[PDB]
Amino acid sequence: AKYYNEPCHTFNEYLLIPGLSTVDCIPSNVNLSTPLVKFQKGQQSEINLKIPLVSAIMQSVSGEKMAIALAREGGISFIFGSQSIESQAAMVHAVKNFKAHNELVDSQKRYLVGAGINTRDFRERVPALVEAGADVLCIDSSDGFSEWQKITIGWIREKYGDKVKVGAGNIVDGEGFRYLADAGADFIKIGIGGGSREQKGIGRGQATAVIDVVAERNKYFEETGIYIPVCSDGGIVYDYHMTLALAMGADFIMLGRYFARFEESPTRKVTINGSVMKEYWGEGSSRARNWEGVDSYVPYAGKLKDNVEASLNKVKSTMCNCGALTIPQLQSKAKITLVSSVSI
Amino acid sequence: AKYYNEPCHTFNEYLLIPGLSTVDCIPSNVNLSTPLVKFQKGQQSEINLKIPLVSAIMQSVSGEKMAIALAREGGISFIFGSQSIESQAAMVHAVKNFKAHNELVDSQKRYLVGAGINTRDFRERVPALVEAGADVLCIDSSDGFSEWQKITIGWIREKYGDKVKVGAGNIVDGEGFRYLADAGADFIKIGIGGGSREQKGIGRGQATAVIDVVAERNKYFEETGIYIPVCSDGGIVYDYHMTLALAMGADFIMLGRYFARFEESPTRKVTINGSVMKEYWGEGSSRARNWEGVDSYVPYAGKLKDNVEASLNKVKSTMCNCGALTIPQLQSKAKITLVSSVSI
Amino acid sequence: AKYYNEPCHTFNEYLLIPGLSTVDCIPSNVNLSTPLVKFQKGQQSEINLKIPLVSAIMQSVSGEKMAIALAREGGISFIFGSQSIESQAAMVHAVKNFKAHNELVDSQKRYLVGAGINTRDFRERVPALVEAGADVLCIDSSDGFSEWQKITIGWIREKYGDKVKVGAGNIVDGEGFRYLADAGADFIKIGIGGGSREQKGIGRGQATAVIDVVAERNKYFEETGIYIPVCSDGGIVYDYHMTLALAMGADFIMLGRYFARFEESPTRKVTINGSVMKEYWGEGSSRARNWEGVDSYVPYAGKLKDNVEASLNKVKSTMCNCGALTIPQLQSKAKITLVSSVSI
Amino acid sequence: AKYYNEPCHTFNEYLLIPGLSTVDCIPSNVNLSTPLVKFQKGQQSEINLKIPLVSAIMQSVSGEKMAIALAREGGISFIFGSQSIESQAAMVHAVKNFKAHNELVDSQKRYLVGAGINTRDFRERVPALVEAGADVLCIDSSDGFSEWQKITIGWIREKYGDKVKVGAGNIVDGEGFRYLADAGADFIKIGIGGGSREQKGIGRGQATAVIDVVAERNKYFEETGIYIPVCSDGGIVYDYHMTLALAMGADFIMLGRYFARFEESPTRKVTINGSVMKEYWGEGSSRARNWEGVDSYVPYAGKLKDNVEASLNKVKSTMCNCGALTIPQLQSKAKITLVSSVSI
Ligand SMILES: NC(=O)c1ccc[n+]([C@@H]2O[C@H](COP(=O)([O-])OP(=O)(O)OC[C@@H]3O[C@H](n4cnc5c(N)ncnc54)[C@H](O)[C@@H]3O)[C@@H](O)[C@H]2O)c1
Ligand SMILES: NC(=O)c1ccc[n+]([C@@H]2O[C@H](COP(=O)([O-])OP(=O)(O)OC[C@@H]3O[C@H](n4cnc5c(N)ncnc54)[C@H](O)[C@@H]3O)[C@@H](O)[C@H]2O)c1
Ligand SMILES: NC(=O)c1ccc[n+]([C@@H]2O[C@H](COP(=O)([O-])OP(=O)(O)OC[C@@H]3O[C@H](n4cnc5c(N)ncnc54)[C@H](O)[C@@H]3O)[C@@H](O)[C@H]2O)c1
Ligand SMILES: NC(=O)c1ccc[n+]([C@@H]2O[C@H](COP(=O)([O-])OP(=O)(O)OC[C@@H]3O[C@H](n4cnc5c(N)ncnc54)[C@H](O)[C@@H]3O)[C@@H](O)[C@H]2O)c1
Ligand SMILES: O=c1[nH]c(=O)c2[nH+]cn([C@@H]3O[C@H](COP(=O)(O)O)[C@@H](O)[C@H]3O)c2[nH]1
Ligand SMILES: O=c1[nH]c(=O)c2[nH+]cn([C@@H]3O[C@H](COP(=O)(O)O)[C@@H](O)[C@H]3O)c2[nH]1
Ligand SMILES: O=c1[nH]c(=O)c2[nH+]cn([C@@H]3O[C@H](COP(=O)(O)O)[C@@H](O)[C@H]3O)c2[nH]1
Ligand SMILES: O=c1[nH]c(=O)c2[nH+]cn([C@@H]3O[C@H](COP(=O)(O)O)[C@@H](O)[C@H]3O)c2[nH]1
Ligand SMILES: [K+]
Ligand SMILES: [K+]
Ligand SMILES: [K+]
Ligand SMILES: [K+]
Repeated sequence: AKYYNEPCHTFNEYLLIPGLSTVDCIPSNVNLSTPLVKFQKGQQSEINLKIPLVSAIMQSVSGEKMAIALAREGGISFIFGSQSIESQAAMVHAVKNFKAHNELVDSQKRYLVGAGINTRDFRERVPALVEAGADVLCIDSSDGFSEWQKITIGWIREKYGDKVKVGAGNIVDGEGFRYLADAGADFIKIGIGGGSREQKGIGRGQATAVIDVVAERNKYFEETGIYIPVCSDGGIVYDYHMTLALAMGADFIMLGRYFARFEESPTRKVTINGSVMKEYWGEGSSRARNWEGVDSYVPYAGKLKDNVEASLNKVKSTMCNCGALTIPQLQSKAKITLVSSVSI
Repeated sequence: AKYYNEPCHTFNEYLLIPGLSTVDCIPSNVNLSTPLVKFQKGQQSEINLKIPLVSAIMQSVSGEKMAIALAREGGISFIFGSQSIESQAAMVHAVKNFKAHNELVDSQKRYLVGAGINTRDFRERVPALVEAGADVLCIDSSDGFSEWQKITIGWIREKYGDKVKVGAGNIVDGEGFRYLADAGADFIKIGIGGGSREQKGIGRGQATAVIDVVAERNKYFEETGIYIPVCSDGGIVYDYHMTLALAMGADFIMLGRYFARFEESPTRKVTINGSVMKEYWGEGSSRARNWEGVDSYVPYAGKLKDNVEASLNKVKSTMCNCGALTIPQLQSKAKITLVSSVSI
Repeated sequence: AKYYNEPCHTFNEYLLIPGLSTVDCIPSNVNLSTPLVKFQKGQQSEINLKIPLVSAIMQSVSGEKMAIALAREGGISFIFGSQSIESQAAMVHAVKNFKAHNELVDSQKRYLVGAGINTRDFRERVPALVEAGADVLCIDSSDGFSEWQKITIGWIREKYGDKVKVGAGNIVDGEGFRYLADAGADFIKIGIGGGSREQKGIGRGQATAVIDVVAERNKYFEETGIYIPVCSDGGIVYDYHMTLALAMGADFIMLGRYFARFEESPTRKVTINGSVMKEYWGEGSSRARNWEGVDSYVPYAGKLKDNVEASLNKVKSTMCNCGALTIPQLQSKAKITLVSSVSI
Repeated sequence: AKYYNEPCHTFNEYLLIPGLSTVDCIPSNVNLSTPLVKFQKGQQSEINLKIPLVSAIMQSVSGEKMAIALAREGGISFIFGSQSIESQAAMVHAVKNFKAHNELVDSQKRYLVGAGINTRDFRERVPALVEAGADVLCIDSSDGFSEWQKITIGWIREKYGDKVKVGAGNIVDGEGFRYLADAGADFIKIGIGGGSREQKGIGRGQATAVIDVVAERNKYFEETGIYIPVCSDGGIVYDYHMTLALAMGADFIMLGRYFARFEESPTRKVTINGSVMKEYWGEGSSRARNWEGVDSYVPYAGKLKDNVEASLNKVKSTMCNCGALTIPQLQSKAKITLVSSVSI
């Protein structure tokens, strides 16, 4: 077997050491724009998020209202694919035709929206999603280091060329990244065993996963001239974990629990002895996938807007402490230290 | 004294990083066959388990019903030797004559069964066990790095040559493995201070023990052409620990607590305030060895079959995530990372 | 991004290994004097504390009574600047005119006192503080690696030259130290995420911060001939942490919680079911800064004098165990070992 | 300051890996004899304990009955010196004249006994102790790396030459050992911050302390031909810690809590709601030193004999697992591994 020189680590094991903060770095001047899909050196991504946050491909988080609410703030949602092709396409269509400063929209001023797909019924689901107006797709899987994903991306390329964007994942190392990059993925999702590994035994600390995949992505860019955006998926407990994920190289972040707490999540608001909660279950739980996970409750946080703006104001503030006015500048200037077990 | 460069680790400190999963790796195509006794390069083992699980040499787990139930699933039990020679031989005989797709049987279609022996009364116990039809024997001891075991194996060779198979142990390092290999053991058992060390002070994290013994076993194979199967004994808390043990090099796994929970274990089923439990005590407890351990209760799990098949389906699934269709392929392709203290 | 070879550590992870204790090292012969402001090689600091303790720039700790009580023992307080320029100046004036063996005083026998300033209204606050008689100033900020601080120090130099002393901070690495040193700081404060980091994600274990800044300060001294005193600010839970901070290179220590417990702190004494407590809130809490922190209670300790003398007697005693009669000798002879996670 | 490459560790962080156990290593054949005082290469120590255990120099453990009871088993007690010279001498005399297979006695068949002394009134205490018949003395101090101890040993040599044996300590590193060795100590005691460091901040994990001091002691032996026995003092929680301490190089072990639990300890037996306890307080507690420590209760264990024999049977058993029939052989053959934080 193959072993590693160092153990893997989670976001909770890191802290950022401040860099020079210039008089021009104030939160309001921080640009949180970020590329969503791959492009060649020298060019810009065809799709850029206004904020580096995307909602998880889950029944309990990415519904119509979520997609609309997040797009309004500059991010994008990936309508869950764990439902009929007709239902998902309908949700996508509803978001695209809803309108009939930081909002994420297309050339027709319609909100952007994503849609998750699986490596099984894509020959029928994809066309339906494209026709419905889906701006981007993403293969939804825990272990994306699979030939099934290569086959799915290949089919999409054969039928649509590079006109249909498709993210792939999840992977946690350079080999997995490399495989999906060569297969043609527009963006690669990072993360196995991090979300809200102690059942199947597969996974890797999210921080180590991001750091290693990013190094491979950069190596890949230097070899091919192709920059593939990567997504840190899961493992984000606190707002500062967002800044860490971005500083370590992730272009954007996918979150489930974070968004499930909002009024716009498609789950029922339930009051548990004085506390308003919201339902939240994984796609691997028996409660789903029947149209690897648990079924629980998250504290109600109110509307997405206020929470997202508060979280991002914190990120912007921290970025200025690190002397960065943009995500790429943060990824370049960030000083990241591991913290001792005892300190935690 | 002799010290080591790194501290030892337990199974709980590791995770598997996925490898390429091909379209042909589906759980139903995973072969869990594994060698039980030593053979030379180029040949096959005279005895191959259908599944890599064997029940512990304990009064509270390996009785007749257990031996039969496990053999039916492809594994083998080692009837405890902590009883009279006549009683143990009778149990062995009963299993061999019980019948008067994955079942483990001999050329006469009789279920395979093992029997534990000690380094004291073997001159009388062994012949009785051989006559009773025992398919394989195993010296039952915590510290197998002993001249007493060399003497026992030597006596068996002198009287039966290589016609009677005998496992030895336990050891936790290359030196101990080497000593039992040269003594003639057919398979070497790994593990001291792991089962369900804080009393005598001897032992080693199971993971480190397996990894180090396996490296020595491989070195030994390259030097002599003799492949000696090794058994990871104890320290398995969760199903994924099985996959880890196998990925690290163990050919098969010995378990006590895991099997004690089943209806077929020879212990009394007791109800403790709404919970059906089963008795489970170590061979080192005063409750035994009078014909180093504790006496407790384990939650009732039902019949062996359903539990074993569920556990192995998980192992098979994980093996496919690692791109392996067989145990040897898993041992070759597995990517194993240590996890930080804080992550746990 | 930039990463580090080792994780950071806190004071709790260290212990001092005794050195040779000579017959002349008795507690009463230990000199705790220490430089407060920078000087060139070969000279003495214009301001030397009698004891290496200074009270934090906080509303809940450094008021008039505190400043007087601490100065009487040989230390100095930094009257909080989170109040009107007129109020702070009045407090400073009151301390300077209060008197109208180890007391810290000026040539006119008046108690020494410090005052915190911010990088915003200093053009008006500073002159008022100088006129009021403030002996030293200190820019109060969490992230002192800022151009705003360079600008503030520069303004002070342009108007007062080196006649007005001003400390700066906080920083946690060599780069931050270097930046404030070149900007002209008279002393640099160390510490971010240590006080009584899990919200913004910035910081560093106090021990690592002190050790690294001190090495840079020493390197800086060798290159320029300028010795800049450094202050370990926050992260001191137990008395022995003081000895550690000093042994690691800090010239003096800034504390908040420690002094807030005293009768002389400006907070209300409140009895909570049999226990007399005192209020203590951070400057980052909403409870302040409205003229990043929590609002709590600390156990009443009585008058500053008895507590400070008890704490320092312990430090002196430990210094003798290390064979040191002075802080510089301690910094030179101290043997400091990290302790394992498990030992704690 | 001086730092170290690795953090220090405690006994709880180690385990012994078995070595070859020969047919001749049975517990009853294990020799636990060990040297108490220094000798030159090629010779034997003038005083050899029958068992490697000595009771602590404490008011709550080493009284007359303890000294007699331990000597009967082969060990020796050090009558506490924290009492009047007349009282201590009387206790020593009482043990020497008490009798007016493994017992530790002199040429006149009288039980051996030790006595603690301080670096203050030794000019009067020592002569009284020698006249009373004390077989060995030991300077009782937490930080023995002191000129006061050198002065005390020097005075003893000047007046008695090498006819009066005196142990010194405590130290935790090679430098401290070296200093007391050159000063003339007959045996050096190891241990600061281990007994039943979080107050003064000085100390070192007991295991690291023993390992480092032993390496220096061996280096010293090779340079001078003088073998100085070392004593692991404190930090022993479980019986197996004894085996570890000996395996790491300690010739003998000093214990307080362990012996305080016995009927023969000089403390009052008190019943606390169904549990018979015994008082146990440190020499640094206010409860003493008035003729750094806590005052507590330890569970009653009964008479010393049965407990000591049970503890040593375990040590002997473990020694055989390591292939050792004697302590020196154990120190030579022991395989000691550090254990991960998580494993504990
Ligand atoms: N990130 C994690 O750690 C994690 C863990 C568990 C579950 N999940 C989530 O649960 C949901 C399902 O994930 P998943 O990976 O278990 O589902 P998946 O569809 O990606 O799983 C594919 C695996 O390959 C098999 N297979 C056999 N033939 C196949 C074919 N023709 N095409 C594709 N696969 C074939 C099975 O489908 C098996 O599920 C997702 O939302 C995923 O994110 C995530
Ligand atoms: N794996 C562990 O960590 C662990 C720990 C404690 C107990 N156990 C279990 O307890 C049971 C007993 O194990 P054990 O090792 O204590 O028993 P064992 O029979 O292997 O022990 C042999 C040891 O050598 C001695 N000895 C002296 N003469 C001997 C002779 N002629 N032949 C053999 N030994 C001689 C004693 O028997 C002593 O018990 C086993 O089932 C074992 O698995 C396991
Ligand atoms: N040490 C720590 O870890 C920590 C953490 C949080 C808060 N605090 C305390 O809270 C109090 C406030 O600290 P702070 O650093 O948040 O306040 P600060 O005044 O030092 O913060 C300056 C930051 O730059 C911005 N800025 C924009 N224009 C500016 C200008 N012209 N001049 C200066 N800054 C400008 C904002 O003021 C922003 O607060 C202090 O007492 C500080 O010690 C300490
Ligand atoms: N091992 C530990 O970690 C630890 C910690 C605290 C206390 N203790 C115990 O408490 C008891 C007292 O230990 P201690 O070291 O505090 O006492 P000690 O007598 O060894 O201490 C000597 C120190 O030097 C000073 N000194 C000044 N003049 C002196 C002189 N002329 N001679 C000697 N010392 C002079 C003081 O006495 C001061 O106590 C002992 O039993 C000791 O084992 C042990
Ligand atoms: O172990 C898992 N069991 C599940 O049932 C499950 N469902 C989703 N996911 C994955 O978790 C991400 C969301 O994580 P957070 O809630 O931590 O943001 C998601 O974006 C997915 O990557 C699962 N992981
Ligand atoms: O410390 C011990 N004290 C005992 O009394 C004892 N009895 C058995 N064994 C050993 O433990 C293995 C079973 O472990 P699990 O329950 O963890 O599967 C078994 O297979 C044995 O190796 C003991 N170990
Ligand atoms: O995280 C923080 N939030 C706050 O609100 C805050 N207020 C003060 N400080 C800083 O803490 C130091 C005092 O710490 P102690 O109480 O630990 O001595 C002080 O000297 C400051 O450096 C803060 N840090
Ligand atoms: O920190 C301490 N405060 C005290 O008051 C104290 N009194 C004794 N000792 C030392 O501890 C040893 C006994 O330890 P155990 O109870 O762990 O065997 C003893 O042998 C001494 O080395 C003290 N250490
Ligand atoms: K900064
Ligand atoms: K895979
Ligand atoms: K000393
Ligand atoms: K052995």
